[PDB]
Amino acid sequence: SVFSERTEESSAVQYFQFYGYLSQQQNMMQDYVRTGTYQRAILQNHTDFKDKIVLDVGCGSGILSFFAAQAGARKIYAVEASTMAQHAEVLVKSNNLTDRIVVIPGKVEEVSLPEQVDIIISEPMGYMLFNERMLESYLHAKKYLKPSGNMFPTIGDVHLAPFTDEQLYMEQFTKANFWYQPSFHGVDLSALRGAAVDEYFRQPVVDTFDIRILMAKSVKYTVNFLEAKEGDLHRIEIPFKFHMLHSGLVHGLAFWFDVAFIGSIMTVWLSTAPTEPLTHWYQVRCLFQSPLFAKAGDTLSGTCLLIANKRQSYDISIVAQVDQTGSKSSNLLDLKNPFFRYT
Amino acid sequence: SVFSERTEESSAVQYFQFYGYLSQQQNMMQDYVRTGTYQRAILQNHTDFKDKIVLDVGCGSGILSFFAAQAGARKIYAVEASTMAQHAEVLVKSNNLTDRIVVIPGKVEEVSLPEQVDIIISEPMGYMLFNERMLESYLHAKKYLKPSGNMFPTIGDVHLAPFTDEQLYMEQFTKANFWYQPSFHGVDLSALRGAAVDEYFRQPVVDTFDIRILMAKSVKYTVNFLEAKEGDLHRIEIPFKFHMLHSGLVHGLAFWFDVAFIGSIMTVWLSTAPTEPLTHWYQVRCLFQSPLFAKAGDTLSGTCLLIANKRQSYDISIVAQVDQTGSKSSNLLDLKNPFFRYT
Amino acid sequence: SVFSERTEESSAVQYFQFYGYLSQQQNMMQDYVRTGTYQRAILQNHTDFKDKIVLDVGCGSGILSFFAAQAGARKIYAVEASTMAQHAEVLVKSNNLTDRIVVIPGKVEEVSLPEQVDIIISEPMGYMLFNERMLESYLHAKKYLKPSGNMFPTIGDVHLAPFTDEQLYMEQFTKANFWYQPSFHGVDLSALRGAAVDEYFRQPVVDTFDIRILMAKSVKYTVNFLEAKEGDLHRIEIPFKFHMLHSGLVHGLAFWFDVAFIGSIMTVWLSTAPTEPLTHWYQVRCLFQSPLFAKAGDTLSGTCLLIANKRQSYDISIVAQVDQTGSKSSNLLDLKNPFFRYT
Amino acid sequence: SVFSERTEESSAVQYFQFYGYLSQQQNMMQDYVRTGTYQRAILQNHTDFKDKIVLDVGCGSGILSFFAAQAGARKIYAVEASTMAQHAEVLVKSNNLTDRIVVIPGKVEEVSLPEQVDIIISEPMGYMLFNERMLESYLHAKKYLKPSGNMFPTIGDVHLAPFTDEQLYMEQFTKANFWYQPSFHGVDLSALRGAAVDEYFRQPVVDTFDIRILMAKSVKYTVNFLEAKEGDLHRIEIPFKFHMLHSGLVHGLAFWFDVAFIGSIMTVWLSTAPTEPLTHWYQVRCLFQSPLFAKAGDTLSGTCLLIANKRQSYDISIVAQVDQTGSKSSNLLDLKNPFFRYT
Ligand SMILES: [N-]=[N+]=NCCCN(CC[C@H](N)C(=O)O)C[C@H]1O[C@@H](n2cnc3c(N)ncnc32)[C@H](O)[C@@H]1O
Ligand SMILES: [N-]=[N+]=NCCCN(CC[C@H](N)C(=O)O)C[C@H]1O[C@@H](n2cnc3c(N)ncnc32)[C@H](O)[C@@H]1O
Ligand SMILES: [N-]=[N+]=NCCCN(CC[C@H](N)C(=O)O)C[C@H]1O[C@@H](n2cnc3c(N)ncnc32)[C@H](O)[C@@H]1O
Ligand SMILES: [N-]=[N+]=NCCCN(CC[C@H](N)C(=O)O)C[C@H]1O[C@@H](n2cnc3c(N)ncnc32)[C@H](O)[C@@H]1O
Ligand code: NA
Repeated sequence: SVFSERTEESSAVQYFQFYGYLSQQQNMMQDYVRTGTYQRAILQNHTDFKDKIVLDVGCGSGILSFFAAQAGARKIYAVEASTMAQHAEVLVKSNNLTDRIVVIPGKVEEVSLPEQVDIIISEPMGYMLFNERMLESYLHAKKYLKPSGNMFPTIGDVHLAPFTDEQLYMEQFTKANFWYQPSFHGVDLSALRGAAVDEYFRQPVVDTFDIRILMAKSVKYTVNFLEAKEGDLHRIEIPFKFHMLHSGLVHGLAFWFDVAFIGSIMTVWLSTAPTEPLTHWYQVRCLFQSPLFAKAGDTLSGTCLLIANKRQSYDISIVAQVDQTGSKSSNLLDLKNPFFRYT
Repeated sequence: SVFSERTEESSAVQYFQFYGYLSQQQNMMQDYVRTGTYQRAILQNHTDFKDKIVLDVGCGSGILSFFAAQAGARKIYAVEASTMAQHAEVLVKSNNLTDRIVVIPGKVEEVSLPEQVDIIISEPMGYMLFNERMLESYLHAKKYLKPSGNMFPTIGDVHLAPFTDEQLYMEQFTKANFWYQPSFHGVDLSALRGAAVDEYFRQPVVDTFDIRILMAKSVKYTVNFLEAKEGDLHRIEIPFKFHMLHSGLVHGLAFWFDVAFIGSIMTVWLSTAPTEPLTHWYQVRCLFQSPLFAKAGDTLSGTCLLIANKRQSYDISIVAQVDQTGSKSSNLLDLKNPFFRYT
Repeated sequence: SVFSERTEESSAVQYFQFYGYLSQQQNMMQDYVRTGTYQRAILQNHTDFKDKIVLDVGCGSGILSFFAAQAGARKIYAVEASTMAQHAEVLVKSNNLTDRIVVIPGKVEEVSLPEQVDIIISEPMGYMLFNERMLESYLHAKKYLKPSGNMFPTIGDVHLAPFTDEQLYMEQFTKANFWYQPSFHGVDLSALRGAAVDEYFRQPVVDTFDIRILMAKSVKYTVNFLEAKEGDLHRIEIPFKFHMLHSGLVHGLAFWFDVAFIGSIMTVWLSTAPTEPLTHWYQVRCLFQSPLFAKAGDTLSGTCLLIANKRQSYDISIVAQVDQTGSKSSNLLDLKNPFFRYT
Repeated sequence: SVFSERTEESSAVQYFQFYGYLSQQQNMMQDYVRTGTYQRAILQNHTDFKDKIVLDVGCGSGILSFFAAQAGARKIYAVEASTMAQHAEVLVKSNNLTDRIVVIPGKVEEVSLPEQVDIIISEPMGYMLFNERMLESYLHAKKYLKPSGNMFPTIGDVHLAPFTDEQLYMEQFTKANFWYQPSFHGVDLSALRGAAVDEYFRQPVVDTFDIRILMAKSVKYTVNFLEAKEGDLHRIEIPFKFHMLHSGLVHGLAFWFDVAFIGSIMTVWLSTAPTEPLTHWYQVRCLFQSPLFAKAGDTLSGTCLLIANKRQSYDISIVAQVDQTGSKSSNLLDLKNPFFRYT
């Protein structure tokens, strides 16, 4: 299958074991912003669902399918690969919806659907939008979508912006300098200080922050799920040119994302921006190895390159330079192993 | 291989990826009780190491091998399966011990050692002692041990005792009660209330607690690492009979462990008991879905059964009953998925 | 008679037996807020009593009749159905008011009065205002009222507001959890877990609380005793629409009431609101079996339905929903069987 | 029926309504002394039950029947008059004992049982043992007992003892003196002070107390349930002659009771004495209207006469005199309406 070919079995087992727990589903369901915004998107666009055929990619507990049913859907195919599928089936029965919701256990890349659908719904967003690589399953599911079809969400925007945060930056060295001592219980650890530094800096930092640390207006990279193909997400190149609003040291790039549900009646937005109420996605920060000094009015230009790996994540390569000075910085990050800093 | 036959590949990959991070090594090394006690055990029994051949099973960063070198070992074979093996090599060179410490990358079940050894050292204890199933690698390594050889640690004691803690019980029930709702965003979840309770109550609670919650003197189960065989750890049956010292509700069983290093010069103990300074193992509690009432003087009897699974952990079945009343509680726990309650 | 047709004799016997005790009369008289506010209402409106004919419905000890006598009433007919009527007569004689207070033993629905009256006084309010169904006797007594006559109290307001109180909810669930035990002295009780939850949650909680647990401004339901008929109190339907001021879990609805004495000289209010000094009515809370999550700005809508029963009480049906999400809770309560939660 | 003839319906309705609540059943079941002692008496006398026919009078939840089943009874008839019978039926099914336990809804005086039984079990004791008058149903049930049959409990002992408690005695007047004021809000209440005193002294006090208030060895009145007739409980005359152990003022009589289960293997005692752990029966105290002074060694003689009434209770007539001084005191009390004073 397309899924097994892009994924190490080891990663997949862990991934679907994770989503097999009711507590994790609960975690997602109790994110009011997420769940409520999906419900609003679906219900306020009832004409996109009423008496339509629907596909729910990765239904988990099945909540989105129930929202589609509330909006009047004729038939909902709810596809789910973890054991949560058996729990979803139990809820479909106890809510008297077996004639309208059909739970299909398995991977959307491997199961068979009996008919084409009018609309696809899913919640495939991970950290930085792309983490977990579920967007590829979502786009893959388009093989079942009528030419007339719609996608909820319809588009996804990744926002990038430079930030300054001296304490976050210094924390890394404070942690790594544990290894810079000549006699830890009689052992000289210092030879591993460099490797410890590299490791800490390879971790994206998951948490939220005050918007005042942002030093320029964000740049946006848009994915149109109606047009995009799977292959488009294997290599993501995000060029950027920031016009600095404040003078100072840029310690890295902050990432967040929006998705939009573009229905017949209205467009509904779900945002994880630091200006918005907090979600279980928080925001993501990637540090530079070396901070860059920029004056207000200067331009910070470069590229963020995301390369998909078989651990259902991305290798992140960020290169930035201040155009007025030629000062340059790189970093390589592994999105699979983030540092959860939120307290 | 003996390891691959008892272990799911998915589990092993993740497992050895975890110990591949320097930050985790740092976490472990910075448990001063652990590191300091190991060093004390080794150095105060230096005559057990002087001019001897040593095997260090799962050396990680290599700290125990360095302690064995400090104690005068002639040769130390340091076996490690994760990528940490390459970092250990760097420390062996920068500490000028290439003539004494030999890092052999790989699983102890799969490598070949050039000679038999006088002593085996390792730190194979997980949560509740047995988690991670590293004790089996440790015992497996005995094929390289001379008939007169020693093992550090030499024995392990598991301690069990009944506790009362309404707040913990209620904290978990509060989480499970989510699945009781008859109309979460218009969806009836209650059909999964039973499944949710089961899941939450399958989580061992890892943290520390005040010793005043204990309702009887603890019971001891001892494993002698010098005499025990690998196969002995596939099924571990721990009988218990508590004489209740206080009247009240027993909400579950508390678990901790001691290990002893029995050297020629002296015996050194490493304890994770709640009467002792805290370690990174904390203590482990298993909750009952329904507490048992017992009066002072009553007897609380039963068995804690551990069955090894292929995810490098154990399925735990705890059965306890008040002998005078027949009030009985059975419980199932998944040691692989603990609730870390320390903040 | 109207009383016997709407009342089981079993309830009536116990009811008038209760009020036959001097200790209960004492308990009520020592509610200083009640007694003081009544005296103040009557004396500050002395012109509504001066040389008037008065009917006191359910005089008990006769205290209100004495207030009416102090205010200059020409004649007071004091109707009382319990044996307390003989004690009231003793007080009338020892206070030398035989020429102004006439005790009429019996039920107000059954006795015969020699003339029509200018004003009716009573204290017919029970828990949640309507409990004991004495308001119907009070309204029934209007058959004796001259066309322009007055009533003290004149109007009653029921106040409803949503509250959050995890502690109370978990206390009740904790009590119900007894019936969840799978081996109580060797007996499985869990088949009755559902019934136990229902029973416990059918109890209104009588007590006071901090006003900060309220999550929205209260809603008002008004009964005008001058206009209302008996039959109006057989089915009381109270619609509500709350605008949530705080985000959180709504565990139920809080109830209290105000009554107003609208006299010629001034209007005097008697309040049992939690913002006011405590009375023997306290306040009443009705728990949902499952709490509802609402965010600030959401609207919580529904109905509180009170159905009069033959046990001199009401069956309470509460249906509430968060309008933005469809999250819904229905609940049934037995006002006859309250849980008195005190010190 | 015998029950209907000795009980006014109102009392019966309230009475069986009371036991219709799971919370009340729970209250009784959670008395560990009571339930544990019954379980012990039954199980430790297993030869009295194994392969026998059993009648359980007023089974409530059915707990005693289950104990009889644990002990090996062949067939158990569980008679229960309140609605609790439907709940007992549910537990019989869910414990897979429908083949052994038959639930019979109704009063034991009114139902028809098919066969004679080898043993009758019940828990018919109320306050002062005799309150609620359920012992008469217990004795009535002997019409179904084989001539060689047994009764569990087999005997009941009521204990009487003189006490001194200045505070309690004084409390009565402190409460009654509320009425002794010439202007309670302008009303002279004093004419009712005498009636108020009389009322308070007619109430037995239910609570526990320190055994140091007891002034003599208790006197015992024994009822042998195997020999006794129903009619023996209509009028209970308890003569007493106390030998004073301490000098002081006797303010009244304290009451408690024991029951004994006399089986083939052993005799098991259940005690509600103040020297024993507290039960939900507490103890009962009845005041003298006038305290009696007694010297150590003096004799306090007289009679306690209990007269059964139609409210499923007793009128209590106590007459006492100090023989050496001729000092005499009496009181008459209504056991149906006790004053619950505990904490
Ligand atoms: N951070 N975050 N949230 C990330 C979203 C988590 N989750 C959403 C759950 C539910 N829709 C809800 O909104 O409540 C995704 C689910 O999709 C499943 N799933 C993943 N891939 C596949 C696949 N290829 N075929 C079938 N199913 C798959 C997973 O097992 C998950 O259960
Ligand atoms: N909680 N806790 N602490 C549990 C102990 C963690 N850890 C000890 C680390 C080291 N002592 C140090 O502190 O330096 C276990 C290590 O052994 C390795 N390891 C596991 N099994 C094998 C195997 N079969 N063959 C080779 N090596 C193996 C792992 O990779 C780890 O590196
Ligand atoms: N909760 N609360 N507080 C509510 C307290 C109510 N209580 C007020 C006592 C009096 N105001 C005082 O304070 O002195 C009611 C009395 O009216 C009598 N009464 C009830 N119904 C009838 C009836 N249909 N016909 C005649 N009399 C009746 C009862 O027997 C009581 O004695
Ligand atoms: N403790 N205590 N208080 C006194 C005991 C309360 N209760 C014990 C409950 C149960 N056995 C247990 O041990 O849990 C008595 C029950 O008997 C019933 N009952 C009363 N009289 C009759 C009658 N004449 N015919 C049928 N049944 C009757 C009542 O309805 C009660 O349910
Ligand atoms: Na030992």
